[PDB]
Amino acid sequence: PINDLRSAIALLQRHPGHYIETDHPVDPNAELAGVYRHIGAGGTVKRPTRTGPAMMFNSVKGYPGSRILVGMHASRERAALLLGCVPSKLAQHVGQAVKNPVAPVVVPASQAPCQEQVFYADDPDFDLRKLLPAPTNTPIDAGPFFCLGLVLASDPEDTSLTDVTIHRLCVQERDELSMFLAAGRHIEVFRKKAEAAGKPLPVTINMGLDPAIYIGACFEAPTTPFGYNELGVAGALRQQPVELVQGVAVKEKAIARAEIIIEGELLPGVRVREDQHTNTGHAMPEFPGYCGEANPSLPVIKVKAVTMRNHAILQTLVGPGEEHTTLAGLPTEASIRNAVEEAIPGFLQNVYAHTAGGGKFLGILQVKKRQPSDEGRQGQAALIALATYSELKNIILVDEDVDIFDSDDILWAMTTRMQGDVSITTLPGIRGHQLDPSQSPDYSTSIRGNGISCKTIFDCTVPWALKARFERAPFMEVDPTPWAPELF
Amino acid sequence: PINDLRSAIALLQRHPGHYIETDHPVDPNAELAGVYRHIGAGGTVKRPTRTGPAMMFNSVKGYPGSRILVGMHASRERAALLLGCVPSKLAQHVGQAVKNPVAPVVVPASQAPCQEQVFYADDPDFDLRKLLPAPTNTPIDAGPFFCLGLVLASDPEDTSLTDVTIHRLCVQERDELSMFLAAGRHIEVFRKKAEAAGKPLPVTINMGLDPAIYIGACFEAPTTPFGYNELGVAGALRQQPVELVQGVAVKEKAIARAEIIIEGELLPGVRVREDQHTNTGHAMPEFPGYCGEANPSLPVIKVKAVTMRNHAILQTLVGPGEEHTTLAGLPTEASIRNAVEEAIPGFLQNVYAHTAGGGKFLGILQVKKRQPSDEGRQGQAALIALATYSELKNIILVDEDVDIFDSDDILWAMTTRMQGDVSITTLPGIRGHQLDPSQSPDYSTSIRGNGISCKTIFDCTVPWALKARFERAPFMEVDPTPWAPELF
Ligand SMILES: Cc1cc2c3c(c1C)C(C)(C)CC=[N+]3c1c([nH]c(=O)[nH]c1=O)N2C[C@H](O)[C@H](O)[C@H](O)COP(=O)(O)O
Ligand SMILES: Cc1cc2c3c(c1C)C(C)(C)CC=[N+]3c1c([nH]c(=O)[nH]c1=O)N2C[C@H](O)[C@H](O)[C@H](O)COP(=O)(O)O
Ligand SMILES: [Mn+2]
Ligand SMILES: [Mn+2]
Ligand code: NA
Ligand code: NA
Repeated sequence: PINDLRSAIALLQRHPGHYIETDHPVDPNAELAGVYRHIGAGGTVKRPTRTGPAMMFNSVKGYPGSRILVGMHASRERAALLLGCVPSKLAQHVGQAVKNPVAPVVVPASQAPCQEQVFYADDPDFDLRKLLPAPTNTPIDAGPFFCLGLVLASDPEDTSLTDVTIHRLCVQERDELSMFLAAGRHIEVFRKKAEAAGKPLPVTINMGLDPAIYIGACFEAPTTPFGYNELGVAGALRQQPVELVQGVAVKEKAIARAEIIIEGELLPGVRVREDQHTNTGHAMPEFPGYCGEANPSLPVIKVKAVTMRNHAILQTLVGPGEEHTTLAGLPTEASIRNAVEEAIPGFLQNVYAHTAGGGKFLGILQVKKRQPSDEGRQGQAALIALATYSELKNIILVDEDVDIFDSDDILWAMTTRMQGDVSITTLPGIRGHQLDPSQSPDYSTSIRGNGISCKTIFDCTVPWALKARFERAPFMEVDPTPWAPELF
Repeated sequence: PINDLRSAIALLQRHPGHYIETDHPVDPNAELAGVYRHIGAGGTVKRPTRTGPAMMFNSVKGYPGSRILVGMHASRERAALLLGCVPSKLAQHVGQAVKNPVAPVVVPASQAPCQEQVFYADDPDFDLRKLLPAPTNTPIDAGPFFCLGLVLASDPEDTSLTDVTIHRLCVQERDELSMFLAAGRHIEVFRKKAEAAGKPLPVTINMGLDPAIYIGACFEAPTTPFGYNELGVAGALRQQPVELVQGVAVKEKAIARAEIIIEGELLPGVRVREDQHTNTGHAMPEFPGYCGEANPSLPVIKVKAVTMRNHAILQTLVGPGEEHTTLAGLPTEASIRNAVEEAIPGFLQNVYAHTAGGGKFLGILQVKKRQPSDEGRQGQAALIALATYSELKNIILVDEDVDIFDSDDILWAMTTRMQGDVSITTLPGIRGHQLDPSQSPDYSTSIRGNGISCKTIFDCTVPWALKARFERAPFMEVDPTPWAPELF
């Protein structure tokens, strides 16, 4: 029974290949991410790279007693194990959880291991940059980063409305972090409201969590509208409410069984340049695989306290690579699957938020045409996907005999089940995502501004009338195990 | 306080222009529809036609004491009057209704005006064809029709789940009607379960109702999925549970305040050709404005009793014209508005399921670009509309300074705010609707079968960067009343 990060690690150690440790000292500045690039980053990371074990660095140069874990979610197979289902059924499993959330509950401090140690920021010797290692991804990052900082915040007009979101946080001072909030983010709604009143917004930053919590948090509207506390998704995944705890220094709740907690306040009026201390002009790598530019004006979090377990693990990521694919892609699949199943019951067999799009840009939809009237519904399913997840860019439609998690098999369907002047539909001028650098007026005259795209639907499903001609060569059903037991 | 059809009529008489009566004899065979075609049929009806008053024919040739009402819903303004809001806010008023239904409530027979007269079909002289004047729309109809028959059935395995749907009913014998159910209709799921067990399914047909009941019943999935009693959308429009009565001859409930009830059972194994007595080859006019073909195999309702008020009004429609536009269009609008508001809050201003598409084929979306990032979201709204209502064919996008209910102003936006090689996106091969005769491989080589279409998005919104050049010419704001008092 997993209810925190260390019960999750215990599970991975029962499945060898999924978790390793090392005691060889590593520099959290750039070197750590450089090592894991070769070992488990995966995703859109610059080659050479691969998926591998989640990796724990026990010896962190400059931070004795600290230990850093990366890659916990950097594998679809690892994610399915931690959630307790088969990887091919994640879309259905996560889809049902978001439809039936279990609300979190408050517990006293006695059942909050996150509060075994309390460090107040008003101590003259407190220094966030000395207390926790904040690893960087590239040598040209804006500064030390926390990349799995699950921020928890509430509406200042109604404290029953809580939202939880991962945002990148750069360590700027002994007691300040910069926080990037994209436009339209739900916590940003809370922040703009507090700043409009000239008041700070209390926040907790929760790091080192049950993988169900990180995954469950990464939903967006309309699947989780404004007001939907995404912690309910984790509660449904575990059939156990997430436990919240009162922070020690801010008027906001914290995740009781987290490893590390930073309590702080979003200051009104204050803005800071993300790379003020390095002037690299860059923030950190983004999920499409390119380096993001430093943000010139970010709100800052004034740290009030840091609150940890004993021998606490600092969990972060590298790439963000395959870890981002899992965190964003599983909700993307769940959101799409729920929408298509509601509109066209029984039609959609599966969906893959492909790692080549970081779990956001590329959707592979697996459909099964059961009757003549299903012809023409494959394009409807693509439209539903595009309408459900506006940050999608391209859709590839395939039949139930194509393995959507095998990119070779996807390209096969694009080769023998596609005619370029028949099967490709382009939709110009649709708002997409700022971090796709090809979504620029410089790339296409049909793009009026940054983050607008042509979106393309590749229909690689066999036309209904031709299905008897496109049967894949049938090989005899055998159990191969007796001829090579070692390989099974 | 409107609880039924007579109270609804009473309100219309307080608004001159919306209700008229005639004592000049009329033949319910073809001639009645021929007259109302000129008076208020509207919609896709072949010109000359118009919207006008709801019309009560008090002298029905061959049926003394009967009186036929048509056109009750054949006007958006009249529907707005009957529901108590302004016509521009029906999309929002009905949208909030479907998302807050109020379940119906059972009532004893002493409070059921529908049962003031009872005619059991086991009487030797009972003849449905002499008892009620079921009018025909065209001389080539399959036979006499009831076109506002709200059929009420339930799951034979779960009595708790009840569905209500308008279906065209053709009087075939003295105690029999045929009923057409399209593929995947929700009541068809109940009948197929009944027929597969060799059991009849008891049903009640409710005619002459509060307009709120007819309108709220015409929703479709995924807005009102399978298992959603459409009764209660009416309950939300009236803030009043509609009242039910236990049937006098079948194990099913009827709407207590209806004008006429027909109690019957869908018979297992039996099928009839819809035009068996006419051999015209046609059923009746469909909502796109063409003649539907006679269905060769339809289930049969065996009438067990007919139950009606004193001086019962037979309510039906003609065209189906604008009456269908209202019944189908306002659920269409509510569904699209709810979906876009969930996905892009504040962006969509209004939506019109245009009468030229019968309330189903043509969607006019009125958006307001508020900021640079709203450029590219107009196409996203169009995708959401097409994903939400799969029977849509075309989308026209316009700004908030275009009156989407004025077809001249729509064509204006298509003339000065569109370039043909920029603003038009075509999506070939998407399933649409069988009753669009242009959705045929004979019309286009990209159409693989009947009811598949190219779907087209006309972006007639001003590009964000150009909005200052497209301001409509402003006139001094005056009160014109003193210069033309009689014109109000
Ligand atoms: C998984 C993930 C999501 C990040 C993210 C990261 C990851 C790993 C980082 C740490 C690698 C770097 C950037 N992140 C940010 C972010 N959203 C945002 O506004 N600012 C961010 O800095 N997101 C996206 C955000 O978490 C998702 O879009 C949420 O679904 C938004 O939820 P909301 O609707 O509640 O606001
Ligand atoms: C408003 C309206 C809807 C008709 C209709 C008519 C009208 C006036 C008529 C009476 C003029 C002619 C045909 N009707 C039929 C029809 N659907 C159907 O399956 N058979 C029909 O005969 N419909 C469509 C159907 O009622 C709607 O699509 C419902 O939303 C379906 O509801 P459901 O999902 O619960 O089955
Ligand atoms: Mn949210
Ligand atoms: Mn229904
Ligand atoms: Na969130
Ligand atoms: Na229905």
